[PDB]
Amino acid sequence: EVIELNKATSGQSWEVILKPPSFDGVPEPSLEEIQKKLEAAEERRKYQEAELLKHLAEKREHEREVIQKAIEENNNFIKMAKEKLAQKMESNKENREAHLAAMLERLQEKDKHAEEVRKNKELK
Amino acid sequence: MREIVHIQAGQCGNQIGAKFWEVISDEHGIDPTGSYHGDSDLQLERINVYYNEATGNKYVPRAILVDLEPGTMDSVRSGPFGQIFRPDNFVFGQSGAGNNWAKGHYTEGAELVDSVLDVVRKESESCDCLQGFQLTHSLGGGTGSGMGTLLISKIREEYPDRIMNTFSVMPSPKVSDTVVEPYNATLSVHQLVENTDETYCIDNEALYDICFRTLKLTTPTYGDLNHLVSATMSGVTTCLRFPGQLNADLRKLAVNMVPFPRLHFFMPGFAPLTSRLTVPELTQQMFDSKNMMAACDPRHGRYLTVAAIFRGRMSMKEVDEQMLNVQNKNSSYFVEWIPNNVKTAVCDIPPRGLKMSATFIGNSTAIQELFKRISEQFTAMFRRKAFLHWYTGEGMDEMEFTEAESNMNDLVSEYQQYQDATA
Amino acid sequence: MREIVHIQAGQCGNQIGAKFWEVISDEHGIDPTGSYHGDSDLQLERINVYYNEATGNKYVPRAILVDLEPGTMDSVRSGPFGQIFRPDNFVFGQSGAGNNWAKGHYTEGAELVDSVLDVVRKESESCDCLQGFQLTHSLGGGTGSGMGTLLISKIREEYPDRIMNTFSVMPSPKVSDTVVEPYNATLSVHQLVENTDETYCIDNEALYDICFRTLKLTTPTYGDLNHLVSATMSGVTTCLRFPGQLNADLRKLAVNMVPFPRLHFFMPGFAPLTSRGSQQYRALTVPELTQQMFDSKNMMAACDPRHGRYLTVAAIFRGRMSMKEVDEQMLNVQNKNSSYFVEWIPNNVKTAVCDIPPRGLKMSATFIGNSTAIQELFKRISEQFTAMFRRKAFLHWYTGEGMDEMEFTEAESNMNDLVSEYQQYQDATAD
Amino acid sequence: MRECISIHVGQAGVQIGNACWELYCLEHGIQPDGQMPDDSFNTFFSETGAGKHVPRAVFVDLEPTVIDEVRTGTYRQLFHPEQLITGKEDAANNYARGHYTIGKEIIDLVLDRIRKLADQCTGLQGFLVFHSFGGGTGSGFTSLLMERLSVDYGKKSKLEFSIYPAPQVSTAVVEPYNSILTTHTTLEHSDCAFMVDNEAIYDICRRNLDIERPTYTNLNRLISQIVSSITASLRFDGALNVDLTEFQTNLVPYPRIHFPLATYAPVISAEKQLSVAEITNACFEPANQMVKCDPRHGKYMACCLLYRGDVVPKDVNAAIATIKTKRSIQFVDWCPTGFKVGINYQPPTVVPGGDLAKVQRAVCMLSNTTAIAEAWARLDHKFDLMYAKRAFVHWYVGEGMEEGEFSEAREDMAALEKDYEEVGV
Amino acid sequence: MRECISIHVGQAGVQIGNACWELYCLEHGIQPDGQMPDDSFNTFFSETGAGKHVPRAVFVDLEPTVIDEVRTGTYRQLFHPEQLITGKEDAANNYARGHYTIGKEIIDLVLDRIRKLADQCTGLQGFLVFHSFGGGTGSGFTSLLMERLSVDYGKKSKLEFSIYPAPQVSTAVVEPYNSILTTHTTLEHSDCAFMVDNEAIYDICRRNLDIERPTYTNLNRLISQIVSSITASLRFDGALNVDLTEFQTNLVPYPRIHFPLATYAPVISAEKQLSVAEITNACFEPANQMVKCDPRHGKYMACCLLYRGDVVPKDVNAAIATIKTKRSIQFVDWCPTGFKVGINYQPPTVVPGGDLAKVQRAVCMLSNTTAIAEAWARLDHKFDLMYAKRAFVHWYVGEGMEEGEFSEAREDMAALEKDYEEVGVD
Ligand SMILES: Nc1nc2c(ncn2[C@@H]2O[C@H](COP(=O)(O)OP(=O)(O)OP(=O)(O)O)[C@@H](O)[C@H]2O)c(=O)[nH]1
Ligand SMILES: Nc1nc2c(ncn2[C@@H]2O[C@H](COP(=O)(O)OP(=O)(O)OP(=O)(O)O)[C@@H](O)[C@H]2O)c(=O)[nH]1
Ligand SMILES: Nc1nc2c(ncn2[C@@H]2O[C@H](COP(=O)(O)OP(=O)(O)OP(=O)(O)O)[C@@H](O)[C@H]2O)c(=O)[nH]1
Ligand SMILES: COc1ccc2c(c1)NC(=O)CN2c1nc(N2CCOCC2)nc2c1CCC2
Ligand SMILES: COc1ccc2c(c1)NC(=O)CN2c1nc(N2CCOCC2)nc2c1CCC2
Ligand SMILES: Nc1nc2c(ncn2[C@@H]2O[C@H](COP(=O)(O)OP(=O)(O)O)[C@@H](O)[C@H]2O)c(=O)[nH]1
Ligand SMILES: [Mg+2]
Repeated sequence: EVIELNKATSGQSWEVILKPPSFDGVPEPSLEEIQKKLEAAEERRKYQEAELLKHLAEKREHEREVIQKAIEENNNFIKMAKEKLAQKMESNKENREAHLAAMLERLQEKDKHAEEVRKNKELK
Repeated sequence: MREIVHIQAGQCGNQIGAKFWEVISDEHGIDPTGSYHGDSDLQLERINVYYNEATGNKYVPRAILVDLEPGTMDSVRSGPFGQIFRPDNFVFGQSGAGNNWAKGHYTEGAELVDSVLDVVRKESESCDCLQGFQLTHSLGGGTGSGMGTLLISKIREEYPDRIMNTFSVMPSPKVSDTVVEPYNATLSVHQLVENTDETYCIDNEALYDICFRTLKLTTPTYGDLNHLVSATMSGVTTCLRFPGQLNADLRKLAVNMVPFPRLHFFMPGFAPLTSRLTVPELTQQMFDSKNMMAACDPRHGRYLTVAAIFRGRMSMKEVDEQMLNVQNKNSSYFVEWIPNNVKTAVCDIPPRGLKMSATFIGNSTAIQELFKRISEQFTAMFRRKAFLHWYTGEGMDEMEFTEAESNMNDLVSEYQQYQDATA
Repeated sequence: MREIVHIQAGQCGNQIGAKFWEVISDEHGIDPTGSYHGDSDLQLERINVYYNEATGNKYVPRAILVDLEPGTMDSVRSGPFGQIFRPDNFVFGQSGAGNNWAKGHYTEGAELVDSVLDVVRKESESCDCLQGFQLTHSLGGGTGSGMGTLLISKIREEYPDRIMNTFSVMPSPKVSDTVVEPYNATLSVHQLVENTDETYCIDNEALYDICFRTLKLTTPTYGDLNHLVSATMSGVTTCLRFPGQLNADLRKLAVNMVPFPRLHFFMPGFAPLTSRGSQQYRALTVPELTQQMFDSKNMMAACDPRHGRYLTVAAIFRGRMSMKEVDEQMLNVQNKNSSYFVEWIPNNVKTAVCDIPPRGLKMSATFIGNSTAIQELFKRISEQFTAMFRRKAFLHWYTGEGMDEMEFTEAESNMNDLVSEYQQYQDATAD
Repeated sequence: MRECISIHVGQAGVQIGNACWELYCLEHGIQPDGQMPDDSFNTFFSETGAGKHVPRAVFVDLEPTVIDEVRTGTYRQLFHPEQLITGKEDAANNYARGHYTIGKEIIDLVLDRIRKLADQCTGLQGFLVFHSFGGGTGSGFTSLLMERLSVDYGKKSKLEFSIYPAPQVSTAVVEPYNSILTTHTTLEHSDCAFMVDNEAIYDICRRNLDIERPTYTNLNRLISQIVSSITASLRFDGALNVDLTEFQTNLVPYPRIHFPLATYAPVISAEKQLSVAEITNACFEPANQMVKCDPRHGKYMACCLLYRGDVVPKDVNAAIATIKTKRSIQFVDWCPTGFKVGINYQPPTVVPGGDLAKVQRAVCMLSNTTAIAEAWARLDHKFDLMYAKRAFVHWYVGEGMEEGEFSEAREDMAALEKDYEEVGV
Repeated sequence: MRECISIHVGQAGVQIGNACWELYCLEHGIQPDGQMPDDSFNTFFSETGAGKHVPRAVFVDLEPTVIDEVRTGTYRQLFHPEQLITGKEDAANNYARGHYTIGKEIIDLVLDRIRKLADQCTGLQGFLVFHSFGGGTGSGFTSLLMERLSVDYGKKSKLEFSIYPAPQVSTAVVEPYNSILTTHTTLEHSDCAFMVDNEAIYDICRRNLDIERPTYTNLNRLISQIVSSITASLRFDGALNVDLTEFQTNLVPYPRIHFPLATYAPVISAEKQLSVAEITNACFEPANQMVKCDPRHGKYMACCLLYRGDVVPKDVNAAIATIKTKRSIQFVDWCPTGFKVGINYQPPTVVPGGDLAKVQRAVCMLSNTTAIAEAWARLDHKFDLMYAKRAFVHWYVGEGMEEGEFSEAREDMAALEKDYEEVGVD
């Protein structure tokens, strides 16, 4: 079965039917919704970028804490070297003056004994 | 996305960085005075990726040269192409890092890092469209390792939407310069896991073995090693620098090579190996452990993704034939849950002195071997706390050490996890 | 550490002290008028240790001459170098102490000692860097022993941080018949144990024995004995007086020689032994000189060094000779005689070599030893003390001047304690 | 008039547009300067006051090197700068970047340029949208654009020419992701979508043209011939498919099942005349389809034969009678078994100097077969392999896409698969 | 930039200073008045406007005689007078006098002079302190000095060159006391101490140099070469350079374990060319050790090799690769790599009229080996022999020290000996 459809200046068309159909008949986002979905993805982008930058700023502050900790270790080294050096030097000074004073106290006791010997002589 | 800003830090970073600029200046026809004297315009169509155009017909590398010690940069100024670099792009401190990661990363590096970022920021603002950053450094020393990763961190905070790419040289006892390399490398690997997008693992262990075993160089020097590094760095950047049907850039590389963010450590490979060749054999070097610049055997794991670049005049049909035949005969070394995971480019311009070459960028689960080898050296030192006091004295807690090794052993396990994954 | 202030007290003190000054003046090129007529700058590099520089490019001994007996210093002025001493440094009393320690120490000596301190202070205050004091004296008489030890303790009071050094002549019945000498020596030794840092024990017993037995002198005089004393004094002070590789001084000697404060009595030795004013026909060899370190015949204290152990030794060799050969002989006398050196003071022998030999000899050797054998000298004194003290013989000579018996008992105990602690360390083990 | 506006999105859409507009100019006599010595060509070309004829077209590509192919090409004087939309960074092979990050930044500018073209039409039919499935821009931006065109042009027809990925020429591992994402989002917004399988085109160039390794130019030249056959009756006074609406009438009985199979013949090498019966037979050979699939595994819903050149109705009906005799062409129950035939007398045209030979007659068959669902099944499978491990998903989420959009898009493709099956039994 | 200040304490410290600073002038072409007809000699020499180059150095001694020879000798115009500091009395071989009694009278003057040298540095690396263990000043005054440097300069690097005592040349019996006392008090204040054994240097001078009875001048000129090799990295611009902090980082695995052993080769009689390999092998022979000990008895924890002269990096690599294969050279479990390599290209310089031959290449090795503990054991044993009887302790107590300091020093040395045992276990 040939059924012509149309003819025009630059062509023609027809329909060739080789068997009719077995069954008769055929069996059985707004602008705002789009814009809200694009803006939602944008906020998720920005939230992620903000989370990355916050982790990097957390590492900036750890680096500051590391650098400060080294400065505190240095200052405490200085502070404890200085207190121990002064403690040593004072204990040594005291000890040495005490040895010297004992040595002079003994010689002076000999000196008192000499006056007692000289007294004993005139007494007899 | 056109311009890359290149940074080279520390002794190793500046030595291989210099050789890189030498090699690609030759390829792009740039002499040490910055004048173009080449034969073709393929050499200039993408030259702005790496070079700024000066006034007097000149091309200056977009390169920033960093060190805590002036010695090595004075040596590059005196090197062959020393005069091609912008004089104000040398940024060097005076006191050095002491082979100590904590010095480069905290106290000493912090004092120089804002001088570097000002030069970085001046190079970035004169870019029409900034693709990202490319850093060369070692992980075993003090400046490249500690200050390089501090630099990466600060650049990420200021350019969080740009790609960060490193060429990172791994230490090996076979060619060491300091006894604390295992500490320095493990503290750096932890930083790269978190803060880089793509890292090419350049393994001194493997460079040494290539020189000693295939090249018959019974005593390799850094010159021999750096000739392999420069050949590799020229190969992997081919598609960035020369016009081809692949409009390759640093973000597209990451998108297609990195299935999971932490797994961004690539095994580079090169054929043929040379000291100072048919298409089918070139394609097979992809599984030749002797051709890997990371001391890992690709047949010990599985390729997640692979990029291959062929250079020289050769049949693009014969290349695609042999690539597919390598992929099929070796099917058990590619993961089956990433279909079509090998992509090939061919570029007609061969490297200097070679007629045909191949370069592979592989994301293989066998890279866990490199990291396991560092982990074992770290653990042997750290369990006795050998040399620890030079790091605690810089203010570091011991906990930073255990956290960095835990993270590295986690990376190892994650690579293992995807090596055993089935479809 | 430069200047030493020298003091000589009593007869023995002034006679050995005068000989010392004649001998070293000749070694340093100084004539009896204080003028330098020597031919080597080495003689002048350390001349200040013992001499002051005066007006007419003269050199005056830094020397204080003391005696309770007025005649002895008229003998010094009469002596060969009597004109060299500063006239104002002679300090003279009117009556000797009659071999009575208490006279020297407590009565007549005490009335003269402020005059001595006048002179001591002026020599000391003029020193740029005062090392300390050396006293020559005998222990058996009254002035040198009694006033001498009084002087020591009074000087110590004003100069407590300087070194106090003596040349102390120990009495012997072979040389003096004076019966109370063991009393005087024992009272003096008590003072020296407490108040000196270094004492050279010069033993009249040993000097007589050398003169009689080795020099074949049938009747030795003090001139014969003092020849051995002056040779020894020159030898031991060699390293104070000449530029050497070691910058020796009195404090460094004490620090290295005295391991316990009370054990500071040194046994001096000398080789070769010679008679006074006698040509020497042939010199001695280095291993010859080295052997006399253990030769009891060469010791100035009547002790056999083989009867004990050396705590520390200092040896000075004088003349032109190999310092390699000297070092080899000194090592080998130590190796073969290891049983006479305490094991628990490592490296306790130190040697020096001075190329200038003493007048009359081409080579010479002087030994300064801290030996536990020195206890034989104090035992000998202590036995003689007791034999008298048990009878209280002559004690009224001393109580008549105000002393008490208990001061005798105390000094005898202190000296017998000194003997015990020499014995303690002679028997101590490293294990 | 029945104006159609062409929109080319991403590198594939732009480069195929170049090839199409060059072919249209050759077919209609339009010189590269825009001058020209049947008025239906005004549906595709406007005219300026200088007498220049201007493609009714917009090109969108965020990489300026591609758009520079337009503004410095042989036909560069045809286009006005307001038709070429470019940017700085492309979508980096990432549908989410093209759809959400880039698309939110450029969509208003793009609709503004389209609005300028539409204001010049007195009877706008609708839009022809050329784009890739696999590119991040072709997939991600196109889908945003189709949603917005459905809003701003509710009653206008929208046809697509979609480049279906082939690993041989593909440059991205994530193209299966982008294909499913953009098919999901675009499905309810397109009326008729002609898929072009890069692998099918590649094989026709190798076999019929004796090219060892076809270029994009090879592929685009052959694609331009198919597009031309499909649009020939819009640009000339033809008789079949004379307006965009007639495409849905003649080929799309079910709106979701709107993916016709194109088959084209003859493809002859210039280096080397077939009859109506031969070229008609070639329409029923799977080696000549634009999508790889086996129609023996399906049932037809509609079938149109579009002849060009020296074709006589007597020869056509004779050819068709011979086919029904020797072959079994299975239509669904509810559709008549048969063909709509059109002849366009305008001769097929090739680019001078190219690899396609000029023939006297050619034909394009457009058929709506359930077999084309195989192409979706291949795509769905690769998607499943990667998505089960969530491989590469973090690049999409990093651009603000929600993971669950993967799942939703994949369910829709399963529903599309079940629709194709239920229609086909 | 990168200045290092040198401090020379006591006779040994001062005389070694003479040999080093003389050698530095020859190496850099500085004449004895400071004038000279690579800029990094500035780390050791400041410069006046007159072009006079002045050592960044202090010489200190408690008596004046040794420093008087500097003040009147060849280089009397090299130093400013204020850099040459002397008192009147020395410490009489007594640590307690060097540290308290005598040392307290001059310590502020010394710190004032050092503070003035520091004010002239724009990047002070640290201090190099030269002294003997055995002298009263070298031991007692250095301990006081180190403690005061910690107060004034905090953790600023302090390294030592220390003469370990030898009976042959010594002239004091209490040297084992002074040694342990200064080691105990200095331990926590010093980052790294390079010990030199006078006996080893004595023996090398007899064997290699044909000198019957080596003098201090023989010993000091040999010691100068070692010191020069170590500081050459700081004073010249060479291929591989090693600065103060790199020395510490690579040689010192634990703060107390900071006593590297030096070895120098070649030592060749001037009256008599060795290759890179041969001179490297020589550094592992026990005869050429600058401290008497046997490294085969112990384990290496770090090797630092400092090459000077005609030496290319390839040959060092091949030399060190041979070393790594010798089983008789044993490294600890916990040290995956122990080699640090410096190469400076200026050959070694020798003083004319000296006994050392001119050579075209040389190497100095600093190794941290558990075998050093033998030298500590030898010292501690001599200390115990005397201390068990309290021999000579009264001289220290007399100057104010307590006996508690002696046992506290000796028990710190026992802990030190046990630390060396522990770091050598597997
Ligand atoms: N070796 C030696 N011994 C002497 C000399 N003169 C006296 N002695 C000894 O010294 C002791 C007597 O002491 P003296 O020095 O004479 O007495 P003093 O210090 O002058 O005290 P006085 O009792 O006041 O005369 C006896 O042991 C004598 O042998 C001498 O010149 N040489
Ligand atoms: N037939 C044909 N296919 C093409 C052409 N160019 C690219 N393709 C294919 O289209 C897919 C890539 O998509 P494109 O449109 O080029 O990419 P894009 O979206 O513009 O680029 P990005 O924004 O970087 O992702 C791959 O399957 C390519 O093989 C072309 O000119 N012709
Ligand atoms: N190598 C070398 N060693 C020396 C030198 N001078 C002394 N010694 C050694 O140093 C130790 C003696 O310490 P000294 O340095 O002389 O004494 P000091 O620091 O001056 O202290 P006092 O003089 O006691 O105040 C002994 O072991 C000597 O062998 C020297 O010039 N060179
Ligand atoms: C697994 O699938 C892929 C793997 C890699 C890529 C792509 C897909 N696609 C792309 O566009 C990018 N890309 C590639 N990039 C690059 N470079 C760009 C980044 O700097 C270094 C050089 N070189 C090459 C390729 C493929 C061939 C060589
Ligand atoms: C056992 O150990 C030692 C022993 C002795 C000394 C030393 C160490 N060290 C020293 O510096 C001092 N010293 C010596 N002093 C002295 N006199 C100084 C005091 O007046 C007399 C001369 N003479 C000598 C030496 C050694 C050679 C002769
Ligand atoms: N491949 C190669 N490795 C090097 C080079 N220079 C140093 N290295 C390695 O770098 C590490 C030491 O780091 P280095 O750069 O010298 O230290 P930094 O200057 O503190 O960064 C060790 O693993 C060396 O083997 C070089 O030129 N080439
Ligand atoms: Mg001294």
